[PDB]
Amino acid sequence: IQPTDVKAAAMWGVAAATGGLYLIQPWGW
Amino acid sequence: NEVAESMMAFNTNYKDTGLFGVYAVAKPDCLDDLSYAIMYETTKLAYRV
Amino acid sequence: GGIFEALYKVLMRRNSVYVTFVIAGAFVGERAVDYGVHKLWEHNNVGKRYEDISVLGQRQ
Amino acid sequence: EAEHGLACPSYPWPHQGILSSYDHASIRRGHQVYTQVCASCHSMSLISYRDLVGVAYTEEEVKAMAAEIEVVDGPNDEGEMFTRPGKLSDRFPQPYANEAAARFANGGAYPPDLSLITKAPHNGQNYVFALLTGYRDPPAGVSIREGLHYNPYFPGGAIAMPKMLNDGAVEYEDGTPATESQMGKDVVSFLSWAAEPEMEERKLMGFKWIFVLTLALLQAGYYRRLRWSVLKSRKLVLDVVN
Amino acid sequence: RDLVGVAYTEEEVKAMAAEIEVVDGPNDEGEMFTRPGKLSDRFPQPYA
Amino acid sequence: LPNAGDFGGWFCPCHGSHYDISGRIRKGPAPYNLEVPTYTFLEENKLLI
Amino acid sequence: MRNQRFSLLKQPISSTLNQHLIDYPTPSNLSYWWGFGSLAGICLVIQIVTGVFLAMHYTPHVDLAFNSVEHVMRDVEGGWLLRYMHANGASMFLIVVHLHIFRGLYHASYSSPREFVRCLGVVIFLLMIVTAFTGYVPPWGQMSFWGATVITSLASAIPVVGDTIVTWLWGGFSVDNATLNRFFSLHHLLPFILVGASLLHLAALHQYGSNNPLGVHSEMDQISFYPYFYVKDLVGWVAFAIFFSIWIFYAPNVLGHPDNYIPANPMPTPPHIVPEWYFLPIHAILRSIPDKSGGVAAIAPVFICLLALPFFKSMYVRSSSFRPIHQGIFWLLLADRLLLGWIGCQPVEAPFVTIGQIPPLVFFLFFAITPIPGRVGRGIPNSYT
Amino acid sequence: FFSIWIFYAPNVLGHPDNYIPANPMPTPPHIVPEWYFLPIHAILRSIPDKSGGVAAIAPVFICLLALPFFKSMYVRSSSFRPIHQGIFWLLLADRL
Amino acid sequence: WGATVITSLASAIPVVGDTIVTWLWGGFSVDNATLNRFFSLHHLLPFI
Amino acid sequence: SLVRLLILKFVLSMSASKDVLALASLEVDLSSIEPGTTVTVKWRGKPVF
Amino acid sequence: KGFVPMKAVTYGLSPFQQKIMPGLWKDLPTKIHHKVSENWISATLLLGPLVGVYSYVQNYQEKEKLSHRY
Amino acid sequence: KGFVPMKAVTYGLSPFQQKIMPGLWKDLPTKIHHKVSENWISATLLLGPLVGVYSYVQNYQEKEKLSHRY
Ligand SMILES: CCCCCCCCCCCCCCCCCC(=O)OC[C@H](COP(=O)(O)OCCN)OC(=O)CCCCCCCCCCCCCCCCC
Ligand code: HEC
Ligand code: HEM
Ligand code: HEM
Ligand SMILES: COC(=O)N(OC)c1ccccc1COc1ccn(-c2ccc(Cl)cc2)n1
Ligand SMILES: COC(=O)N(OC)c1ccccc1COc1ccn(-c2ccc(Cl)cc2)n1
Repeated sequence: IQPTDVKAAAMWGVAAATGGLYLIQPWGW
Repeated sequence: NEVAESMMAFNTNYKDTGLFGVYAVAKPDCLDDLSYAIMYETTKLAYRV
Repeated sequence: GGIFEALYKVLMRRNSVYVTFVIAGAFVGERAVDYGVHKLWEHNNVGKRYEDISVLGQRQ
Repeated sequence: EAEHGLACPSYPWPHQGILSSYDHASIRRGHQVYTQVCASCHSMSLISYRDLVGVAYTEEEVKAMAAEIEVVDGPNDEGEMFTRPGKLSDRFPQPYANEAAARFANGGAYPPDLSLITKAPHNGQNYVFALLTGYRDPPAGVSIREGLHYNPYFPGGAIAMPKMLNDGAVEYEDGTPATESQMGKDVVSFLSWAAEPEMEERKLMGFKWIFVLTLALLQAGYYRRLRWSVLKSRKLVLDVVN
Repeated sequence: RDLVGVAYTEEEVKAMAAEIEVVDGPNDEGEMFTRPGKLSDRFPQPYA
Repeated sequence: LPNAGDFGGWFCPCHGSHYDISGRIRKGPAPYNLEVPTYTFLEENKLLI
Repeated sequence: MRNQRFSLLKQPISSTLNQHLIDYPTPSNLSYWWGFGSLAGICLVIQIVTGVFLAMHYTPHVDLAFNSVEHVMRDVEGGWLLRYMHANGASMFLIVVHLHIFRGLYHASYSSPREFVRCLGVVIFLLMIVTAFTGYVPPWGQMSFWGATVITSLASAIPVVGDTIVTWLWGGFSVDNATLNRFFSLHHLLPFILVGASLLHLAALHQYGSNNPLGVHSEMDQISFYPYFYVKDLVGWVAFAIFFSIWIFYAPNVLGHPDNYIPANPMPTPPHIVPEWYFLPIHAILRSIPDKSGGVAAIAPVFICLLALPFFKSMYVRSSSFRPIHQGIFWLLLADRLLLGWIGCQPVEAPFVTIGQIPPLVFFLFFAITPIPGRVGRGIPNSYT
Repeated sequence: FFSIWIFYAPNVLGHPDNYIPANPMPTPPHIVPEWYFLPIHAILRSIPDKSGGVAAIAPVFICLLALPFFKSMYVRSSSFRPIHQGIFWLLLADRL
Repeated sequence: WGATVITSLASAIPVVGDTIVTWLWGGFSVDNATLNRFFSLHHLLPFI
Repeated sequence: SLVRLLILKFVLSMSASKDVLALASLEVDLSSIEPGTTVTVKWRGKPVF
Repeated sequence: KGFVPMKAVTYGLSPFQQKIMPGLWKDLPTKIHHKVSENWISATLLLGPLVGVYSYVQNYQEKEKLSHRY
Repeated sequence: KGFVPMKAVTYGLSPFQQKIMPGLWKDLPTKIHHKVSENWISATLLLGPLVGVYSYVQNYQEKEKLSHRY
């Protein structure tokens, strides 16, 4: 409801990591 | 916000089909904020109850 | 036609696999097209590369 | 009619095409025509020694080609100049000391810089080929000065450069017969690379993005005709006749 | 030319500046030479 | 800067690195020691960079 | 206001973007000729972004300027893309604006109540010409020197002051390092004036809205900008980027001159001094007068008869769809601006001295035979009835 | 006030070391910025760790950006607030 | 010696920070690549 | 992918040029001094302590 | 500023009930004949004075070239 | 946005019926005493910690200078 709001909302945190290394490959860190 | 004169939700059943919706009566300068509120709360039933 | 409901069945009913698919699908597609341009190139030009120089090692 | 020159024909160069590359064994041979026939009076001065590595020569061959020249180096602790053998970072050497000493050894005329000479005239690859292999005998009624030669492709008809590509002027290290037309074709492929050293990184990036952009054009014409279909098919009754 | 009107007359600077040799650009043979100084020249350098 | 510091070492008044002459830091935020490259003699005193 | 909140796009932080870029009412029959105005605002942003990165590697000095442009082409990562996007991108910015202007002449978009929209755009066309000319000098080749000499000396034919004008513009007695350094400072500044004059030119159109292909009062059939004219403007930004990519990757030197690859020498003259293709029509009018002070005085009536089109009145029909005679004069003026561009790259000799004197006359007979249909045409409803 | 800095004292607010041309082999004896960067230069050199020095400049611009989001204060002006008024003059003595 | 003290202060950021400073500098030190890009950004930032 | 190509091409041109990387490794000499003193000599763009 | 009082009846379908693409290659012979039998005096006014001037210049330059030859 | 309904009566004179300048040097002894007997705890909080810190530094530096002298 409100759990499914965040249980969705933290995988856009991760859709954004599939995206955050998609072009830059930030390497050393 | 006084954006209508009256509002009513309906639900009709038939042998094979049906109809589910909302009926409203309003003044011609309120139709944007009324249509936002109707569609916002019907779609919220699929997300957050 | 049954693959069309089944592919919408699983992934995009929300923004889960939408702003992640389009990113990760931008990669497999960019590597599928960079591979085909890089093999149509070395098939139109045989005998013209740098490693096809017969006297390469030997200047002296 | 001899005021702009004669018009040169069109030759099928091996790097002309939408997916065609340089012949790298012909760039290798054309650097040898340059360094033995041409570098005595012409400069390049934009090309370094490190720019041939991976194009026509190995890094070990350039570290022994560059160490055969003496290059001026900066002041020592006593405040004097000296000379040193060349390195990978150095530019191609200059035949003269300035433009004034270059006209004096050539009858007043200046021999230009050749690092961009295929881009600097119109039709610049078919012009350098047809000029070097184009020294003819003058027609009936034309006289030339002393120290000037008749080339019909030069604008004016009288050039201050003598004919320099004669048969067998270079010993090719790969068993190619060094004919006049062979050395002329090989030195233009070297000079084409020197003006445009980016042409292969450029034709490969342009095939990837014209193809990818004609897919986004098919998506955007569907997206347009889908949002406009409720308007383009609606029915309307109005009450008016004429 | 910066001392003219400050401490010296223009005739005195045209005889102060002509006592030094200044390097000038290439001739038609492509060589350097020296010339006496002018009003446009800078003060001379002691070292190289 | 040489010829100063809490030892006589390499005084750096940039943000306050007080070295010792050995090169390893005494008091300051320099996160490493100084870089150590490779060099040895030929015969006598010239050791090559 | 309302008592509690609603759609967030109707909040004060995003009202100016909502009512002018999303909900703005648009005529429903606009064609693809109404698409070249947002295309010209993308071409201006490309020139600003590409030029800011080009200026991190350029040196404005006569001993160092030609060799800084070859250093970008050869030693900077992707630097040949940064130059070819900027040199060919100034040709795309002029193709798009030239097709913009000829839309407004066919459908008579300068008419009432839209006179201030026309006059703010004649100022924009003047700032574009000065910016492209002043920026063609920084590469410092043989055509960057002998083109700045031919144009800046043309102010030496203005009466008594004249010769004090040219030596103040030059900073000396010729084109030299004082001129190359001040042409660089003005070239970073003038694109940012061009930005503020384009936002002002759009506030004048959002006071009355847009014209339409029929020319009529259109407030009874209007839709919103999003999504309808956004998705058909997006078809135009992708068809443009294909056409722009055949000029960067497959023909990057077709639209230039070879003489700008020779470093600048003030002792010899090139055999033929020709400008870029988009300055060729005003270059043929400027060389058509056999007096020089009457040549500067034929360029200023080009920008006077442009600025004085929307102030003739009696014309109630706007669109050329319903006007069969003025429609045939439009296609006969377009054939004249393409013939004046051909003449401007030819030698000054026979026969191009007669064929270059009649089209400057035909070009000025377009702006005098417009208002006479503003008199003969208003007696049509009393005759054809 | 601006004309007593152009005509009668044009070099008081600068450093003399910027009249020596740049030499990367020697270091100047004291490296000091312009007067208007001196307060953040003293916070940056106050931490004896360097990575904690960059991390003391970013909380200067975080506690500035997060002043207007504390709420319960109905009196605004320091004319009617005698205790917060004395803290204002005690912060100004600290930035100087 | 003020552009050296400040731009090297980004070399204490975790382990992408040694790639930050040599991208800001354009090389291994403050030099002509750094003076040329500091001039281009300085004409731009007053208009923002 | 088009936003991917453009942003990387603008940010990578600021990194380091091919002529800067060609001057990054070489061999130079020093002279002699007495125990406990200081003299420096240059290598690429910085000293050797 | 934007109000015209009106009276009309409109009907409309849904986007996902129609055929989006096939209305492009529908009657392309009929579509081509309509555009060129209605815009043939606007191209005779655009290309006409350009083909006729290029013919004059090429004839002028081919008679002063054959008059300079000996 | 800007309306408060109100009830008041105002009277006003003309600018060219009054004395513009002389109300500056009117009672300057009385004006000075009002400002300094009401703002003397805001200057004891601004100059106080600065005079007391400058006294500490000059005393610290005058006792490590006389301890290094032989
Ligand atoms: C106890 C606080 C904890 C510390 C502060 C938070 C952490 C510090 C990080 C700094 C950034 C602050 C971000 C907070 C901004 C939004 C906070 C906010 O909305 O406050 C709510 C306030 C009243 O809230 P109310 O409408 O009554 O409903 C709440 C009932 N549950 O209504 C509002 O204030 C919203 C209306 C004004 C907002 C307009 C924008 C103000 C600036 C916010 C952006 C932050 C600064 C970034 C720079 C902005 C410019 C680019
Ligand atoms: C005898 C010394 C000498 C030799 C060797 C030499 N050149 Fe030249 N070159 C000149 C001179 C002098 C000119 C100037 C001609 C003129 O100004 O008319 C010139 C001009 C040229 C030009 C310019 C033609 C033009 O239209 O401007 C080209 C291209 C050229 N040389 C190429 C070459 C090539 C390729 C070679 C190697 C086969 C070569 N040169 C060898 C002296 C030389
Ligand atoms: C802030 C904005 C801009 C900056 C900083 C800028 C910067 C530069 C620089 C540094 C050059 C020289 C490098 C080179 O020759 O390629 C140049 C050239 C040039 N600029 Fe710009 N530019 C800007 C905007 C524009 C605009 C808006 C236009 C056109 C309307 C324009 C037109 C040109 C042209 C035509 C050249 C000549 C390039 C050539 O032919 O080689 N510039 N610009
Ligand atoms: C930097 C250059 C320019 C920009 C960014 C620009 C921008 C725009 C935009 C976005 C529109 C609305 C969209 C459209 O109608 O296509 C418009 C309309 C218009 N513009 Fe431009 N423009 C520029 C140059 C010019 C020039 C040079 C002229 C005329 C000499 C001009 C005159 C007009 C006119 C008359 C309209 C009328 C709108 C209509 O007919 O409905 N603009 N402009
Ligand atoms: C991109 O620039 C060129 O092509 N340039 O300039 C180096 C060039 C090169 C060679 C020959 C001529 C020119 C210039 O041609 C023209 C023709 C008319 N104007 C003009 C310029 C400014 C103003 Cl206010 C008014 C009229 N300029
Ligand atoms: C006018 O400039 C000077 O006085 N400069 O710079 C050459 C100088 C000269 C000598 C020593 C130090 C500086 C710089 O001092 C400071 C202190 C803090 N910042 C700073 C700068 C940028 C950012 Cl984002 C954040 C903090 N800079």
